[PDB]
Amino acid sequence: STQVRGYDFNRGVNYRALLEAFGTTGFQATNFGRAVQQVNAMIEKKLEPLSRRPLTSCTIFLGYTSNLISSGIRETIRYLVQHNMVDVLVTTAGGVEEDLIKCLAPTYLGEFSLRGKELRENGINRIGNLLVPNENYCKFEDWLMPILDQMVMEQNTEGVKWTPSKMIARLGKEINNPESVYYWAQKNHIPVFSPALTDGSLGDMIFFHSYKNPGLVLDIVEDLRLINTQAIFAKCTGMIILGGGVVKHHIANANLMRNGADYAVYINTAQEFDGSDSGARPDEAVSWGKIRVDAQPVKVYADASLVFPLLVAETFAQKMDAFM
Amino acid sequence: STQVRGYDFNRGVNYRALLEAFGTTGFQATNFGRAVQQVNAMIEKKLEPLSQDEDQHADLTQSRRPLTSCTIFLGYTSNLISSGIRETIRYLVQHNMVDVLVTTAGGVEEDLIKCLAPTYLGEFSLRGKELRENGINRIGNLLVPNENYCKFEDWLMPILDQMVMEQNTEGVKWTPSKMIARLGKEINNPESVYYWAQKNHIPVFSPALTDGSLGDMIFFHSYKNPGLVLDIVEDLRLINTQAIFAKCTGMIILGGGVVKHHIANANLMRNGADYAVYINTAQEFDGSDSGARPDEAVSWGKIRVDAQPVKVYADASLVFPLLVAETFAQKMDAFM
Amino acid sequence: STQVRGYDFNRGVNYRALLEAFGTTGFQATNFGRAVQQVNAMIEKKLEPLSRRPLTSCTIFLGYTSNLISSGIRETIRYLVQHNMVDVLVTTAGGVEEDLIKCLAPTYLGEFSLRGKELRENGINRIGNLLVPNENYCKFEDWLMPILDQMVMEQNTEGVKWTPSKMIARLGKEINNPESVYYWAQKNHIPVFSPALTDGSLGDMIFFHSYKNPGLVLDIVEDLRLINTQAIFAKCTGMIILGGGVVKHHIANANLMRNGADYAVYINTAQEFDGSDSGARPDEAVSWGKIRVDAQPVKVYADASLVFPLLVAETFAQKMDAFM
Amino acid sequence: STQVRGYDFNRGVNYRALLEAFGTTGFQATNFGRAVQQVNAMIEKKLEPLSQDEDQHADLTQSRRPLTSCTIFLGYTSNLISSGIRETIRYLVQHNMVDVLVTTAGGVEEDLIKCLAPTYLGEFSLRGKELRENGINRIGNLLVPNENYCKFEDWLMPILDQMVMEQNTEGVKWTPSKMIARLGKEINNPESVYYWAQKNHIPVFSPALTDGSLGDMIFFHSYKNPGLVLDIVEDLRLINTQAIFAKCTGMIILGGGVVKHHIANANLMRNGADYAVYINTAQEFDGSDSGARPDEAVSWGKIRVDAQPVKVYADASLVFPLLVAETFAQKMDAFM
Ligand SMILES: NC(=O)c1ccc[n+]([C@@H]2O[C@H](COP(=O)([O-])OP(=O)(O)OC[C@H]3O[C@@H](n4cnc5c(N)ncnc54)[C@H](O)[C@@H]3O)[C@@H](O)[C@H]2O)c1
Ligand SMILES: NC(=O)c1ccc[n+]([C@@H]2O[C@H](COP(=O)([O-])OP(=O)(O)OC[C@H]3O[C@@H](n4cnc5c(N)ncnc54)[C@H](O)[C@@H]3O)[C@@H](O)[C@H]2O)c1
Ligand SMILES: NC(=O)c1ccc[n+]([C@@H]2O[C@H](COP(=O)([O-])OP(=O)(O)OC[C@H]3O[C@@H](n4cnc5c(N)ncnc54)[C@H](O)[C@@H]3O)[C@@H](O)[C@H]2O)c1
Ligand SMILES: NC(=O)c1ccc[n+]([C@@H]2O[C@H](COP(=O)([O-])OP(=O)(O)OC[C@H]3O[C@@H](n4cnc5c(N)ncnc54)[C@H](O)[C@@H]3O)[C@@H](O)[C@H]2O)c1
Ligand SMILES: NCCCCCCCNC(N)N
Ligand SMILES: NCCCCCCCNC(N)N
Ligand SMILES: NCCCCCCCNC(N)N
Ligand SMILES: NCCCCCCCNC(N)N
Repeated sequence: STQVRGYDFNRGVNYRALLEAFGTTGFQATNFGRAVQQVNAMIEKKLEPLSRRPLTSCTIFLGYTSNLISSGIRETIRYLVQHNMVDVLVTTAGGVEEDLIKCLAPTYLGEFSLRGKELRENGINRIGNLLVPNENYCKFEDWLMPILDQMVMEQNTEGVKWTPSKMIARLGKEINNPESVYYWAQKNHIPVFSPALTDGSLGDMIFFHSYKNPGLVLDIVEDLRLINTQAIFAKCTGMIILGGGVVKHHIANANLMRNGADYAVYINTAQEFDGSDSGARPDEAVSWGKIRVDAQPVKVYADASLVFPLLVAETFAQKMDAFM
Repeated sequence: STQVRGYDFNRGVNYRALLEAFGTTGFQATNFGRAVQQVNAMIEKKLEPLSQDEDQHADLTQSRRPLTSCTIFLGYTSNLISSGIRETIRYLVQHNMVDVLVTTAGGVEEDLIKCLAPTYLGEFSLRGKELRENGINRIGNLLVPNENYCKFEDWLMPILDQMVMEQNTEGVKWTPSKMIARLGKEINNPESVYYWAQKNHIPVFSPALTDGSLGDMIFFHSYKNPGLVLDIVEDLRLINTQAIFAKCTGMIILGGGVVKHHIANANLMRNGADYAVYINTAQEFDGSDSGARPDEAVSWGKIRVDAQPVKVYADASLVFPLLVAETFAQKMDAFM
Repeated sequence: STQVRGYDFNRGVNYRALLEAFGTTGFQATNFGRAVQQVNAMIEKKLEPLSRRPLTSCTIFLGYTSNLISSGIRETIRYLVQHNMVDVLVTTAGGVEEDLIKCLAPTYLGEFSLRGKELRENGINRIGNLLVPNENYCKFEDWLMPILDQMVMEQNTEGVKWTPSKMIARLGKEINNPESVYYWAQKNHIPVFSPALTDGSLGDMIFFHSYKNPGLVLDIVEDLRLINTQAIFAKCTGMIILGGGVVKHHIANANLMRNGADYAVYINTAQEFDGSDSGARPDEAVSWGKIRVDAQPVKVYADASLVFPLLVAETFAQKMDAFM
Repeated sequence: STQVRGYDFNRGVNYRALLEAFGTTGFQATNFGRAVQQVNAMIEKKLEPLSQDEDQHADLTQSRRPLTSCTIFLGYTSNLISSGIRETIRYLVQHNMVDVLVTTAGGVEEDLIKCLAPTYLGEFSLRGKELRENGINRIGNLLVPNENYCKFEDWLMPILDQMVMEQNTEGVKWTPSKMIARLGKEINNPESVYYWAQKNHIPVFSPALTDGSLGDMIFFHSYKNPGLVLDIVEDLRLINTQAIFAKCTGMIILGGGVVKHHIANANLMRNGADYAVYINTAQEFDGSDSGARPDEAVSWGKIRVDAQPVKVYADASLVFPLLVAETFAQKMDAFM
């Protein structure tokens, strides 16, 4: 029986102690504490001694919505991928393309209230309280077109059967920049799944390109086999899912194929009342077999832009020595 | 300047008057009233004849669906097909009231499965362990027996066999929309959304069609009968061309995610939708595309600067049937 | 085992049938259906044959946040009070004052996005997507001051011991206008509780008045006795609570005094994750004894401006004959 | 123009740098960074000396609390005292870092009760029937035993007897703030927020003080010892005068409801606060005062037009300790 107690600033400011105190603070602070414990359990299982990716004792799936790549959480995710701390990525199309675009031009801070008419008149696109100039996408187009030319050529003459994961690996290799999530993912043989890869600017570009160079095919069937087999052949699995939608369901349903994940942490701002998959508590997933009945899953109800860097500080970044 | 005033029940339960009074009630009631006006504007435009010039341009797609003065995109999250909103959507599709559907994979498969076995009412709080032990799957406060998916497997597997054979011997290049049309034709049931969609030449887009039970089945099927391809590139061309060659467009988007962005992004290709109504429970603060206001879409060119879009912040299970009652259902005579 | 099924518009548009179909539609539509059933159960219990208010077989407490009086839900609430359909009102201070102010000057439709600087420069105050001109409050001041003079005089010479409920009764009598909730409440001997009655424009006015005419006392202790005894001596109780905060807790805690309400319907947009009383599910209230263990309470997760008029249409307005 | 960039953990776990990087991370991380800046602006102003002219005007209240160049109002919902945020608030009050407190009744009583018995961790999903049967009360994912309130009754009843006697024999005119000061003096415990508040002459306002357990006790007490009066009118004068005679004001408001409006409305009386930070989980769509953006308050004159207020959309149990770490705790030396 753990008593409720907050951090006492009469101690001064020890940030480690402050973060530790979340566990006994209550409400979502307590859930954050539980999430730290669950992610540390995944890491410790992964470090136990026992696709071209070599198996470890715990396969960790990391999912995140596209806007988190628009955000500075791009840097957090890149760090985990760079150091081979997770095994599978799932993100929607924006989450792919904006990582690449950020190697060409930056995204800027703005405000949620900025009016669309005036932004559009000035060639600026709004993402929440962020701003992306039109020119960023012009640079993306210039960079991407010759790559898409090569991909079509390789498909039609070298027998390459493109899927989203294979395209994402290629784009990461091409961007050739260590600030990029997907550069690191391909270097470290971490596959990235994104079944609706056409839903975004990369889609726009594929679309425009296809009238100059028809023929590109992106198959989603083989990518389903690939993600599901990552779960089926795992010794243990953990799911860390930031946001909802496709990224959440796709990871959770892959884990249904092994009769459920062993560990699970959700950080999202959705709620159950609307019947949404996004908003479903981890315990809904237990009814399906996506999370094992004996698992102790955790959801933090919060914006991941606040919570994820703190979670990484207290988990993966603490075990940096073991990952090298 | 409009004064705030709610419906006065001293007048009795005059339902039409009650619904009209939402417009002057405030908060989301007022946004509902605005949504009714915006959808009625789409419908009024749709029923306007095409001039010679407009007909020429609108006829530049290869689809055999007859031309109207307003191409209406209807998007909905999968859970809304789990819900009774399935019946609302089916009605609109049955009577050619909308032109393009976008839904995620659950929103395809569960329409088909509901022709085989029903979904039941439950409660949000039911615990997963006991449900799993009794072979019941939870969708919010709804319940789907394991047996529903067994029936789906039995129905679907022979269709998947035919699809692979048609691919390999007849050169069929499958995409999600083509598969959804075929599944609708196969289910052959007037209670099905997708039966009516294919019958009425209304394309359905679902670029992550593998994300659900239909995916499970494709996956298992592929080990006995390998090589089925679902191309998403051709389907991107198809949805975007629906927007590009429209005289006007309206978007009616229930929920967020892929369904919302995919429709809105198609409309960027024509420099923006003329009309838009969002009904969703998302909020902007998290930076989500789901929670972005219509005015964010204006910055991108997905909604015209001159448009007067509306978002209703509510569960669509409450709002959508009311919206349809006051809009499409009022003009049903024109659609027959 | 009830099957999920929505209203079939091939029937045409029968609004009664459409509303009935919410029950089998799922998510919050199903909760709305359950709410209709629970409120009808309250009404039917109230109509069973057995403070100056005569007891009925079910005492119904109606609570609502202040903004719902800013809204057109003012008209919905007024109707119920006018016809003696509920027994006790609880609202916060705005919910009192704006009912009175609306008899003097209207509130207007606006938009949530309107900027504060320009509104303030034009003498307009924003309430969500509503607008209240400064002049409305000038009219309120002119109307209220001579009443406050009388109240002080009655306190100091006729021994009147003012409380929020007594003040609200008096203001209702004074406004003398059948569009007013509180005019009807006092006419029908329905008490109104508002322990923080100073938190709003009526507060501002009491504050300004007190420097011209010092002495007014508003006691909250006697009003606690009054509300709690409404619950203690009831044969049965029902709670209908629109929104959260003081209005929700105050009604629910009164019902703790009788060991719990027999029926309960919440309609609010709050969520549990933040630990808020506003967001607590009805089942939290069961742990306290505020709702009986054998009750079947219902929460609808929605804006009451949408849901409440529909609920009244299917419940109280259907039994209009029995209430006359 | 500031570029979006998150903290790079290749630099190691440098916590100060990690927290500073929230400002360029986007969404609510950026709003957190803005809140840190806004609170530090309040603190910097507070530590600025009062000029002769400013001192004269600021000294026009009867309170004996020493004058500062920025009067800081701290508001919090009751549940935040149920939580460990009680410790965060106590620290600020202990060291005279804020000037006026506003909380609802739970936020008073539970601070006192925590000196008598602890609150425990639980879970949101725990069912009410079984909790009730075991004499346990649920607050979100926290748990309070029945016995805690028995202990509160035993402690409080003799104090209520003294208060009634002082009213009737010494002419004491009780208000919520005066009662809260007395209860703080009586609890006589350095872990208590209200012990420190009364010691440091920080008034606490709670106009619905009867809405909770303290109310329960007053109610039961009144049948044995009738006639206790709690006047809310005098307390309105007292809070509003704190704003009217301030050189500058800042508002730090955790959660919504009475606590938020009461602080903001007091600041309308001086034509608006100079600085404001809201941390709450409410949204604007429902028309709620709780969910109104800071810019709504600008229309009323509760926040100055020239102010740059900030709302962080998050559970304060996560955000507030981080905010304090980066603001008040950094300047602790100046407050001693
Ligand atoms: N930058 C972009 O957002 C962007 C760019 C191009 C394309 N798109 C397209 O939009 C579509 C929908 O985007 P999506 O599926 O990535 O998610 P989304 O933005 O629709 O979010 C889905 C849900 O995830 C949760 N969520 C979102 N942001 C969160 C946060 N910061 N913290 C916690 N929870 C959060 C919310 O509850 C939200 O409703 C995708 O197909 C995507 O490719 C997005
Ligand atoms: N029945 C199912 O929900 C189901 C079944 C199988 C697969 N899936 C898969 O789950 C994935 C995610 O589902 P999704 O993208 O359809 O949406 P989702 O359920 O994740 O919801 C996305 C957002 O839409 C909004 N929303 C959801 N329900 C709403 C309602 N009733 N009213 C208003 N707004 C609402 C919410 O803000 C939510 O965060 C999809 O790829 C889908 O195929 C879902
Ligand atoms: N018009 C006004 O709102 C107004 C005017 C003057 C004073 N005030 C003061 O503001 C203070 C706080 O206001 P409050 O306590 O009345 O409530 P609030 O507006 O703080 O709302 C509390 C909670 O109730 C729920 N809620 C609000 N509106 C809702 C809706 N339309 N549908 C469903 N749920 C809803 C929300 O979850 C919200 O967080 C009060 O003391 C009041 O006197 C308000
Ligand atoms: N422990 C308790 O909660 C408790 C105990 C006894 C009595 N009560 C009574 O309940 C009534 C209502 O409580 P209240 O007015 O203190 O607020 P509340 O709990 O009703 O919350 C009001 C709004 O504040 C916001 N909020 C709540 N918790 C938050 C968090 N952790 N972070 C960010 N925002 C948050 C939410 O939007 C919420 O709707 C009061 O009169 C109080 O005395 C409460
Ligand atoms: N193998 C298919 C799994 C489908 C799970 C769908 C869960 C949807 N849950 C909500 N919409 N709440
Ligand atoms: N043509 C590409 C359009 C991409 C739009 C992405 C908008 C994302 N908005 C958020 N608030 N996430
Ligand atoms: N008789 C006093 C009852 C106090 C109940 C407080 C309940 C608070 N619940 C949350 N904050 N979730
Ligand atoms: N001096 C009286 C101020 C009253 C302000 C009320 C603002 C209510 N705002 C909402 N969004 N409810």
